Amino acid sequence: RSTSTPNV
Amino acid sequence: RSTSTPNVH
Amino acid sequence: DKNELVQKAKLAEQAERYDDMAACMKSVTEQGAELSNEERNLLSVAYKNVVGARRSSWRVVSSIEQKTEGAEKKQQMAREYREKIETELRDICNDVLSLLEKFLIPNASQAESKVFYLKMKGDYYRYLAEVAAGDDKKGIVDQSQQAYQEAFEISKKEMQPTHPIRLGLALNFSVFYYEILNSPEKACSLAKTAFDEAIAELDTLSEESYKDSTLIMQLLRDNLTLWTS
Amino acid sequence: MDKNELVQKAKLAEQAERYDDMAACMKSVTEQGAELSNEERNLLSVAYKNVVGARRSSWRVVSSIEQKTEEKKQQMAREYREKIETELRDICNDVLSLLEKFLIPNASQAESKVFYLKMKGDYYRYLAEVAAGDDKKGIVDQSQQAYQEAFEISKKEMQPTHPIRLGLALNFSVFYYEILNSPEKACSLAKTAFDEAIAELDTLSEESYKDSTLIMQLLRDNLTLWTS
Ligand SMILES: [Mg+2]
Ligand SMILES: [Mg+2]
Repeated sequence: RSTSTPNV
Repeated sequence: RSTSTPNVH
Repeated sequence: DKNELVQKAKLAEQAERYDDMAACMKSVTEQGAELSNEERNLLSVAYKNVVGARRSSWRVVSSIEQKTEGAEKKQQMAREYREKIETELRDICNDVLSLLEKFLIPNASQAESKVFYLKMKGDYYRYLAEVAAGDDKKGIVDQSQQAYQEAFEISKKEMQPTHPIRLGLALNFSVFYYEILNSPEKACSLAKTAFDEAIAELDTLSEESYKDSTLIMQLLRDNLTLWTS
Repeated sequence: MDKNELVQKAKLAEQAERYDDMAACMKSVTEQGAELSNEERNLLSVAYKNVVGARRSSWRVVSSIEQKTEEKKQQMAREYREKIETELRDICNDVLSLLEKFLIPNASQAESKVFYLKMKGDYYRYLAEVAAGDDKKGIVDQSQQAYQEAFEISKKEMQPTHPIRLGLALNFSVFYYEILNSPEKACSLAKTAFDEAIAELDTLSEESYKDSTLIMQLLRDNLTLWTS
């Protein structure tokens, strides 16, 4: 499972 | 904050 | 099908969807037949998770409301939201409490089931007490006390001192004393004797509940060290 | 209620971890028509990311159970996946249509255009994670096209280390890996985005460096994961 942009 | 009985579970 | 509603509850549980989980076990309990104990535990986990999300939101916002000592606009907004959260939290507590009064307590046919459901009744009145102010509150506190006390009496008479459920009852009843009744010395002595009595009879531990007993004994002792701070 | 009251409500809800409340506030702020300030924009994104996030995560769990149960247990898992799926599409369709009606047409500068075009890419990608049928090829192409226009607009108008440009590369690379199944194009895209930013670690500013460096870290971790 790839990681996408998290919350700031 | 005191701890109460958690789920088993 | 009692067994479908129970299989969906376990599914809901794995999906972390505790409101769905709680709705399954709710209608299970309404079929009016005694819960098995895998069932009773599913009900208890569900509502503990559902009410716990509200309690935790309540504490956050209740805290913001105190840190905004006027600051009137922010405090008003925090008060409003607190009260919106309270009302979800009362609906959840009332839902559980009528399940206890209408089905679970009346149908409990064994001593361990009665202690479990009277403790649960102590618990939900305690969650209502955390959040009551004024007229309401004494009645609510009394009811919590009375449920724990009944539970506590049956469990001293029927269960071994290391039984997870008797230990959990002492843990919660002692948290009620300290947190709702502001009686720390009474909380400490309830927790200390429940711990010491379970240490005196470590031979009553069994393979399948060992872990829970040992964990609760640790929580007993951690409250005590915290309360003695 | 007035926009600024709604915003403060959204921040309470966020602090209380009540993300559906949070989304409903920010949705209704958006529906007022005004261009979103960028604190507000971020709030909308956080609310909706957490709201779909819970479904994406339940969907994945109930999907695995459904495919690992060969009885009438499968009928029950299927119905539950579907019910989860339909909530999840309702969340994406809602954001998607807020993006078409308010957010993309109001975007005045490149930065916001890339931000929302990216979001549109994302929400299409969440729908693609979950689509079967003839549905799929359309959803995917929607996603790809939103990303693509965003990508082009960021290569022309943002610096290599802009968090929003970096984030778009990260998610566009994830789209290529996870949706299109093109690991080779996903790697090349992530690797160039990491290299171009890492050569200008000067030029980061105080408001953006934590985000830009964290994204660069993820570009790399993905790179590591995809070369395995
Ligand atoms: Mg993302
Ligand atoms: Mg609890």
